[PDB]
Amino acid sequence: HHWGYGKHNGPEHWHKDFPIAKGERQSPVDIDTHTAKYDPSLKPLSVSYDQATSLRILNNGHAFNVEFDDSQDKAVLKGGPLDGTYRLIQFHFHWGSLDGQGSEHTVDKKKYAAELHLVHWNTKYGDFGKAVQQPDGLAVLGIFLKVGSAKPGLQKVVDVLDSIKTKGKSADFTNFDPRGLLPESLDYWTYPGSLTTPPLLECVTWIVLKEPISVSSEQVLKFRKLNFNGEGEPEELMVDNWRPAQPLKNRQIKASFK
Ligand SMILES: NS(=O)(=O)NCc1csc2ccccc12
Ligand SMILES: [Zn+2]
Repeated sequence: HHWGYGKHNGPEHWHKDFPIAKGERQSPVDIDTHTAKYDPSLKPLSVSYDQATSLRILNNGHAFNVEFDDSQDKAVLKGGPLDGTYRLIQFHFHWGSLDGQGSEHTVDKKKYAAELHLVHWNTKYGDFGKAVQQPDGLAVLGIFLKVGSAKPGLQKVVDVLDSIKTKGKSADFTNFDPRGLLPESLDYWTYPGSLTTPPLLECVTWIVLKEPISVSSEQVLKFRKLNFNGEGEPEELMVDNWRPAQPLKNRQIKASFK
């Protein structure tokens, strides 16, 4: 009986095994655009994914992860609210059963069809495991997805999902360039938060881009063909794998733009 997104093991149940679920800096949160304040101390955001090396894609029973080789200083995120260099380790998405829902963060309560999370760990900590024991160990770049025109840079991901339909399946996935998933603008909101899935560790500096990327209905429909279950088990479509907005508590969301 482990965590998931169903009625009996979903978000409202996680606190039992992970008490920090009711913590002081949980994610995601609703981004009240009028309450967010422009911050002049933020440095320009720098996303350097030119040397990124993807290795494989995996269905972990919650979402699918595109993992990268982070043994060297390649794909890195720095600047903005970040001090130092954060290295890309993997990315995944959260999506809904319908286009009207799916994202984790919301903007003035508006839910997008999906949300992309590019996960990075602070290199000052040596590795991902050590980073998640720190208050500033991680940086997650979140990007909203809306349904409209297709996103060319996403098709390669969409086309390999058939090979990892069920929990536990993985497939080689080299030479994928994550630059093809970024919107034109890097304007963003930032705040201190947590991982949105158990263990819900509060080690994240969130950077959520204001501009969403457009993906086609056909592309997101394929996300919804994935399974939460493993091979040979009853089919439970992988949809609505998002956690709802959590209490902002003692936090301020800062904007990189005016
Ligand atoms: N949705 S999320 O990125 O906030 N958390 C998802 C996640 C990324 S790396 C990692 C490692 C262990 C458990 C969960 C996770
Ligand atoms: Zn996520």
